[PDB]
Amino acid sequence: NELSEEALIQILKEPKNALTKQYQALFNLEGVDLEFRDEALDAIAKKAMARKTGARGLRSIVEAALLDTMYDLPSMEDVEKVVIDESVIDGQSEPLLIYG
Amino acid sequence: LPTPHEIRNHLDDYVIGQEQAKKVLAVAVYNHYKRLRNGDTSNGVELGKSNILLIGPTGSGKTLLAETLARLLDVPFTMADATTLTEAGYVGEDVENIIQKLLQKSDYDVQKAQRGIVYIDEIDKISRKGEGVQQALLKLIEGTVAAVPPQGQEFLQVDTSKILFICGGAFAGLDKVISHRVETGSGIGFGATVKAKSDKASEGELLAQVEPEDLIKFGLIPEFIGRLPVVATLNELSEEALIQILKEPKNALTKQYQALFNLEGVDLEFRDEALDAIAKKAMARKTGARGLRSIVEAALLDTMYDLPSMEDVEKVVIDESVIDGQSEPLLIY
Amino acid sequence: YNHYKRLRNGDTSNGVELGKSNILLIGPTGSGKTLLAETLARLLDVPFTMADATTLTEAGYVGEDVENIIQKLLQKSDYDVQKAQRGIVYIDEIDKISRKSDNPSITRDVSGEGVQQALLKLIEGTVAAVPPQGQQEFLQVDTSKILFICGGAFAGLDKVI
Amino acid sequence: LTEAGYVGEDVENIIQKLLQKSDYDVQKAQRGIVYIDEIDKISRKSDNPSITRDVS
Amino acid sequence: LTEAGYVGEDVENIIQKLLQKSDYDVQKAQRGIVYIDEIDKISRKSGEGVQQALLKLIEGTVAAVPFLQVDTSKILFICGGAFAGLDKVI
Amino acid sequence: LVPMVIEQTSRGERSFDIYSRLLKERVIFLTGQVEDHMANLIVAQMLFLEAENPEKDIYLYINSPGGVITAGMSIYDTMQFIKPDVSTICMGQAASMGAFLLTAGAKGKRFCLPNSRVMIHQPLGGYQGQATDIEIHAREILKVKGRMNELMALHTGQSLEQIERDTERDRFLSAPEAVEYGLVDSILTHRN
Amino acid sequence: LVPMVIEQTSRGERSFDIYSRLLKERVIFLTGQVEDHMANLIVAQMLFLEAENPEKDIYLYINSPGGVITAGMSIYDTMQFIKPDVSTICMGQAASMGAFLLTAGAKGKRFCLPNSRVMIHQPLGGYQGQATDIEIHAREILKVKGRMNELMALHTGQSLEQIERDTERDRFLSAPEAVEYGLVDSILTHRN
Ligand SMILES: Nc1ncnc2c1ncn2[C@@H]1O[C@H](COP(=O)(O)OP(=O)(O)O)[C@@H](O)[C@H]1O
Ligand SMILES: Nc1ncnc2c1ncn2[C@@H]1O[C@H](COP(=O)(O)OP(=O)(O)O)[C@@H](O)[C@H]1O
Ligand SMILES: [Mg+2]
Repeated sequence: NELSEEALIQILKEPKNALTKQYQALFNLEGVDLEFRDEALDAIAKKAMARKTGARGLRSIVEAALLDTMYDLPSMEDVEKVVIDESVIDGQSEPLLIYG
Repeated sequence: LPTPHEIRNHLDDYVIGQEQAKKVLAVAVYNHYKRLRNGDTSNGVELGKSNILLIGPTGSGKTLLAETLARLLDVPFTMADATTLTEAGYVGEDVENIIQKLLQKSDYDVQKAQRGIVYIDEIDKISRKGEGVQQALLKLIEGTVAAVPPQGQEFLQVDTSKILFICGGAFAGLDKVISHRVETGSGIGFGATVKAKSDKASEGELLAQVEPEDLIKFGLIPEFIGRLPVVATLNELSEEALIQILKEPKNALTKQYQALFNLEGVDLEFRDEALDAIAKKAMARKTGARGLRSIVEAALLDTMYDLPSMEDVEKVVIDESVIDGQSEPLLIY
Repeated sequence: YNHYKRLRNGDTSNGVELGKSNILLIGPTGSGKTLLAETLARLLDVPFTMADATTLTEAGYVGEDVENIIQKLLQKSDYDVQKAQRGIVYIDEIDKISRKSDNPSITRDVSGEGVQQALLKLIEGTVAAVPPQGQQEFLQVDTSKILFICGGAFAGLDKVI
Repeated sequence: LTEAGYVGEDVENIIQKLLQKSDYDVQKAQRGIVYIDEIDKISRKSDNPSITRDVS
Repeated sequence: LTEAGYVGEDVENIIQKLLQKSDYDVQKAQRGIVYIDEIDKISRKSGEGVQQALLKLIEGTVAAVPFLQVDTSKILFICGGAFAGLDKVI
Repeated sequence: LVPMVIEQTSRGERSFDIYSRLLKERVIFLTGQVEDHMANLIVAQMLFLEAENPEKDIYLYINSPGGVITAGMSIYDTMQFIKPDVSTICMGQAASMGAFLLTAGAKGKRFCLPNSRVMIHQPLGGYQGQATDIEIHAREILKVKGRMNELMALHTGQSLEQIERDTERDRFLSAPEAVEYGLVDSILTHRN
Repeated sequence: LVPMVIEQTSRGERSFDIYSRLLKERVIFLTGQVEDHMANLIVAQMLFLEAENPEKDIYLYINSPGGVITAGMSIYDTMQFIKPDVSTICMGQAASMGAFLLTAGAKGKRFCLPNSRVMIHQPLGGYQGQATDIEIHAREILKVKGRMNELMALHTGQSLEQIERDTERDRFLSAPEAVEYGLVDSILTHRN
């Protein structure tokens, strides 16, 4: 059966090798812990469904939304957490960098 | 490994412009190699690849940009074309030929081959009404176990799930597709916007806003688009951009000739006015950055052919008329 | 589960031959057909391999042959015929070999109908001659107890139904 | 099966298999039986023009 | 010369024969020119692979016999040919 | 005879008519006498363009000496009914019916070429029969005249009395004059 | 009928009609009486060519005995509006309307065949009705005549007074005479 918005949301976190988990480990190497809000994943599914990209589109959507986020972290230390919000997907907002 | 800034700094040294594209590759390469080195991932998760997609007109520095990444690292690099590839059971070749050139370049080393990178050019021109080549190439992406003969007899097979695939091509007409989606669909008419000024930023700006739906209209199979999550856009070299290419790049065209000229105690002053004419000629013939070498070569061949004929030469001065061919650079003594 | 029982019962300790049943995964493109095959290989105790139908072609042509599928299986089984004769295979893009609106058969669809004809004896079971490695020996591998899964998108099949 | 001189399997391969069942005994193999399944597939494509040799 | 992997002809004999005429001296050997004639006959439009086979020794290669593995960074590989069909391509 | 054109696209080659090719660009041509048959063709094109993309403006080129009023109103209502803005451009001439449709375009999108004639006049009609029937048709034509004058005033911005006085008899207005009168918004003389 | 021709290109062999084939090379034919229907056809072709390549000149072959002034003005406005230069070539003959469009081409790109004939005359019209409405039409034709003469003088380069004197009655100009009068820039006799 074709995947729906609800299915995409589950596939984003439920799978052991989910897209969200893969990025979390990538950020863990640098030391920062990445967290994905429930609303953020919900908007991700809506964008993928609109573009007809499906599950494969999830990786492209996250890549563009986190490109700038991971472009400074390797050389920008002192960060401890990077919260992701629905607005971040649209591009209006920016990652809520946390220091500690 | 070097941070994205370090990679970008190296790119800026050998590349002028395409700041947005450089950021994508800097992050992409950093993540791709980071995943390879950290195969364990500190958990049971199996990190997946993020193939890259480059969109830009001819002579946009795509090959040079990709070459810089390979040259920076100590891994192999290979190039290929999509027009040569065909379907199975036809006179044309198959996608497997791409892996054939990767093993040879990698010295038949599985470890060194996996860390390597491969580039594809002319990704377009094989869209719907043709589709078979995409299906054949769709297997290589996402992972395969293709086998190649050794010592070119265990037929060493290299996995294609850890190799980065960078697809580049010159999409002709994609700007119009994006225009309708991102602007008014006026096309022909008194109230339309005809591209008569040769705007060099319109295409770059429009292409930067490309979306998957635009690629679908172009003819690209949705599955193929999905295999390439990362997308980068490159703008066409404008008049001002070409001028910088002659002096700003580390191994610039002028620097190469200046080094050869100063080797014999002869200065080579490239007049700023002559540089614009050189760039203008390239745009006139649409030869791109590649034509730059030929333009300067001819202008310097006569000058460098007589310079050693006489002694005491102190300096040379290239001028506007020299590029046109109606004058010779005055020699100092 | 049924395949393991057949393998454990390979000695035919009964009055039947325990024939096999092949699966045909017809799912919409992007639903995870390939994922179900890769994930299945992480817990399989028998050799498993994947293949593409677009590369396959009828015998005697430049394209790939159907017997090449078994060649990949031997590598996973350490080139053991005994272990390779009880493995699993997952054919992909099986919807591309379908006749391209050429039922009259004006020309032989080596990439289409021709592939199906060669696979008829492979799915049911036939002693195929696989290359020694990859023609002097032509190793004989029996595909009577090998399961063959076929996955495709079948774009447009909804209209027919 | 395919015509001689091509990558495809040759017709003579059928006798080779028969010999294996007879322990490579020419006298025994000269009196056996042979079955050729899917004979309808090698049927010539009458509609197809007689331009390209139908090796298959 | 044949394509990479072929056993009909040796593709590395060009770097080897050069040293023979250079009295097996690295300095003398890495000072001349190596003219590879008829390069267009193998150029594409199997032939394409030959170009890559030659590229193995054109740059970044150490292959010589007294195995001496002498570099070829200085050897000038002047490839010549008639390029039948280049006029119409241009 | 209409010449054929080819549209080169990455997907493939395609052939179109001279008018069909411009239709894809949201351009509609209004030429010749206005009638129900030609009017329906224009209405169908407007409906088709709205379905394809209801957020893009539609360009309508008007060059006709006028025609039936019912056929013309069928187009005027369609322009207002569909949410996309219908830009009107006058080429050659724009008579009563043509001028009415020219000024019916979205505000700020009504254009006219430098050398173009615009004529506005009261509706023309006629009926023969019994005196009772004459009154019915006479009153109906008068109502149409008043209704059209009201619409002209709304689009042009002129007063009702001014429109009636100017529309009593044929009034030819040049492109510059049409701007002041409000029939059009600007004049397109060259492409910038 | 219209013969069909085959064009060789990278994609393959494509069938084109004689007129459509020449349209690809930016060649437009203006034959027969000038009317709204044929005028719009030429306008559509000019706009189509502008979008395809706004930097390449457009060639317009004029062979007509005249026609409606409004229909011809639509072509004139389009020629001046589009950025690409329009080259006008006179074949056979060029009457008042045809001559006006012939001289409306880009300065220096107007040509005429050696045996072509060019004739220029004042606008022709007429109206039947009351004395008040006829005065309106009688006054409008004069405005068109004045505007037509002004444009003719601007393109030809001669004084407005001279154009009026020569345009009062039919005046036939040969290919060489048209050059001196300013209606054409040069004469094409052979391909070099
Ligand atoms: N920014 C640049 N600086 C120097 N050279 C460049 C630049 N961009 C392109 N080139 C030249 O162009 C060639 C590669 O072009 P390529 O990337 O293949 O263009 P495309 O990918 O658009 O066909 C190189 O030989 C290089 O010298
Ligand atoms: N039902 C699903 N559950 C989890 N992931 C899925 C699912 N369907 C598709 N995917 C995603 O799609 C990618 C592989 O797609 P693939 O299986 O090749 O598509 P198809 O089934 O059309 O061949 C994987 O990265 C996977 O995360
Ligand atoms: Mg799949």
